[PDB]
Amino acid sequence: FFKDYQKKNVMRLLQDSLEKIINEWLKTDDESHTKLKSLQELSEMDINATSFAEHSPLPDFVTRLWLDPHKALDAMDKNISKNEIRKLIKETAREIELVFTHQK
Amino acid sequence: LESPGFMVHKKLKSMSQSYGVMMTGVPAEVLGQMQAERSIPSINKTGNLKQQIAKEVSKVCHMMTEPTQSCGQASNDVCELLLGKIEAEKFHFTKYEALSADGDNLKNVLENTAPSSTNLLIRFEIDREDPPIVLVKTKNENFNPETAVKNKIYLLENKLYFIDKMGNLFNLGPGKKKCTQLFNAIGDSAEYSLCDEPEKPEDFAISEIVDIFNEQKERFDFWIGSHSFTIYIPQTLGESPRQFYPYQAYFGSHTLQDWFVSDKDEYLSRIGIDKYIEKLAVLGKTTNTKERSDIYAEFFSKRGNEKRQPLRVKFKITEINPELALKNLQETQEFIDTHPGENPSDKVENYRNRAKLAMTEHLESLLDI
Ligand SMILES: [Pr+3]
Ligand SMILES: [Pr+3]
Ligand SMILES: [Pr+3]
Ligand SMILES: [Pr+3]
Repeated sequence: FFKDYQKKNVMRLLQDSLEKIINEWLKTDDESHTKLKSLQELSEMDINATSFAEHSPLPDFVTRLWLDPHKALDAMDKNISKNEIRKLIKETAREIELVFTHQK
Repeated sequence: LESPGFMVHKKLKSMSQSYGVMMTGVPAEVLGQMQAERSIPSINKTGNLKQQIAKEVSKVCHMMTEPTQSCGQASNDVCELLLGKIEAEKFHFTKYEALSADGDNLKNVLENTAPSSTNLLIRFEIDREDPPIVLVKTKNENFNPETAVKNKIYLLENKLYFIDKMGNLFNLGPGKKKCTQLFNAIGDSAEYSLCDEPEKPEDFAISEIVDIFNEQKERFDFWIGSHSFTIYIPQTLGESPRQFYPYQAYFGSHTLQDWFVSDKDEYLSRIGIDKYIEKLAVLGKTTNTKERSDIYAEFFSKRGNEKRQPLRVKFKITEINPELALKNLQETQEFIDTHPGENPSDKVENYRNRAKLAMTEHLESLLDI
């Protein structure tokens, strides 16, 4: 029981940290919605994609977490897969932006 | 002699009161590393880094005891612990039932249970409605319904529109004669409030628009998730009376730990289960704001933000296996007891010091030290 419960709460704390960091970063978007449009692209990103565009607006943590999640957070257990991290990044990005633009 | 279903509340309350955030299962190393991540945007790396790293690490210090836990995480931890992963998943997808005005449904369904061989976990969501605050007076020549700000009422000369937060345009009904009566009745300020005894024809024009809106509240959905909590009614021994225990955190007010430390769980239990459902129903029925704030504070506030717009109560219920729940809590205390410490406070201090070392090291690896 405990490992599944711990993985859940570890994944939840990550999502919470993603939401807080992305939101602080979204609070300083211009009137051209550059950062928000970047966030929209991220929620549709191919999960096999192993490379971001060179001058990507995305926050450093998000892209580091996507590329090598176990180097980004070297205390995270191996039972969290790179695919699971990446699915979470897209589901968080999709939820934040829809909330940010007030559809939820 | 105490029933196993009751030992579940005992262990759960005892573990949360003693260990707090450690009960999530999160390794201290994971938690410090993360805190470093949500604190590294605030670090200007053209300034002094060891300045800011030590400052940031120290700011997260005086926050650990601060209420930064949400009601959903506490409610989720409780369901997960008493149900295990599989049944908490199915419980998470179970549909909420709306409480009756007098709580007849929840009252009655509890009566269909043997209080000596059944152990109920009840999870509640409280929803507030968020109607528009602002009435905007504008002309047709200045109003594109796609451009306009959302969650507002817009008074035109020939229409009276409501634009919800999603984008859907709504015609509130007043004919084109009525709209000009209101337009010429209201002043030149760009915005106006839909919440504040009228005296000026401006105030009557605003109050009737509030009325014209409120008679068609049916057509909309302003409701947002407001608060979450759980209730546990374990088994009783023989002729013992039934007892319930509420569990909750409240972001900004208290943690699940604080809730237990203050024994508010035990305070609310003594008012009995049925009298609780009753005051819970009035919260969903009342239109008096002082009464709605009286109950809401008594039920869901710290032991030691006026609820103006209505609240509604919904619930879903399930049965606990106390053997499973104790086994789940055992595995959790096994994790807790891997932290060096003579006593619980000593083990919490080890968690914090261990986490602070991970937050500091993760800050240093990211800022080239
Ligand atoms: Pr697209
Ligand atoms: Pr699309
Ligand atoms: Pr010691
Ligand atoms: Pr000590």
